[PDB]
Amino acid sequence: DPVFTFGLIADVQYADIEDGENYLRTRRRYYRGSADLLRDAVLQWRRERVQCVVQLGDIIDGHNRRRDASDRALDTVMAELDACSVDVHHVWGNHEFYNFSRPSLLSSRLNSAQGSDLIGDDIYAYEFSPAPNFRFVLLDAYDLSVIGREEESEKHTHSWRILTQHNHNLQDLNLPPVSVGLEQRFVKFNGGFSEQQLQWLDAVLTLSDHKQERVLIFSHLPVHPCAADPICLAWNHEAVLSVLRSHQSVLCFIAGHDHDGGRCTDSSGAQHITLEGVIETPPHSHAFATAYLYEDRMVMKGRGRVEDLTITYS
Ligand SMILES: [Zn+2]
Ligand SMILES: [Zn+2]
Ligand SMILES: [Zn+2]
Ligand SMILES: [Zn+2]
Repeated sequence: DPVFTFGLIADVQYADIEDGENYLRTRRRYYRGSADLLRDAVLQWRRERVQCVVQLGDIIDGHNRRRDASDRALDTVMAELDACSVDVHHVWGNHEFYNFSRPSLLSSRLNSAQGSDLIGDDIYAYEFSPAPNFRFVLLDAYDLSVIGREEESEKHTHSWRILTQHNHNLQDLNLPPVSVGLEQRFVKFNGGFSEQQLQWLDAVLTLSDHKQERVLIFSHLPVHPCAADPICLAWNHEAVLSVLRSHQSVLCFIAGHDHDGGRCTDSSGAQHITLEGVIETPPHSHAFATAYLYEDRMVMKGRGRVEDLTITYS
């Protein structure tokens, strides 16, 4: 009998445009079909009587900005999610920032923050307890970024210095500085977590340790190299791992961004899960899950491209 049950989905990236491809032309992007997959996920979550949904970001594509349709695209996906009739928690990813400024995002339906939060500090991160002995933490992986901060701000300048110290492709910072190894991550479509944000995460986890809570952490960007392609990792992913490895309360770290997905268990026992992306899923397939938190284990039931997973608690 589960303590708590929630839906999970990543990288819907809806747009009312014809199918496209990724840069390397190795994956197709099913922009319109994403809304059909989202509608079906919602139907399934309704049957399951889920208590909330967490969506891992890139809910609408940056192409919407280029066709001046950002608001109508967001309306479309919000209408599908509203049909579920439960709280939806929204992680902000790179495509959110391509479409909207932070003040716009804060005033929008994508602000699910309303535990503790960092909104007053201009960081979109928050934590709450959905059920006894469990805690959810949503992180802002574009806290340090050039795409999610205002030109001339302290944080944008800091982020630009970090990015361009590692990536000399000033003419197109979406191109990685190398083709092999972890330095690929230093691209404009990624970001990192500020010292302020990490100090807060570390504090949340210390308190969770002492309360014997199990903590689930959600981020648009993955942080463990075993769980995602290096080009998809947070800029300071190792700083995050160092925090997680310090705390037995960490149950799992769940991310989107790498549409291929990935998963692994850290040497600490913490599970990293990178959800397969809806946008690169064809209509004959699927990509979403429902997670069940029991007193002794978490079971994730995946559909289509997402495989099931069970985490037995330490
Ligand atoms: Zn994406
Ligand atoms: Zn820094
Ligand atoms: Zn550096
Ligand atoms: Zn992304």
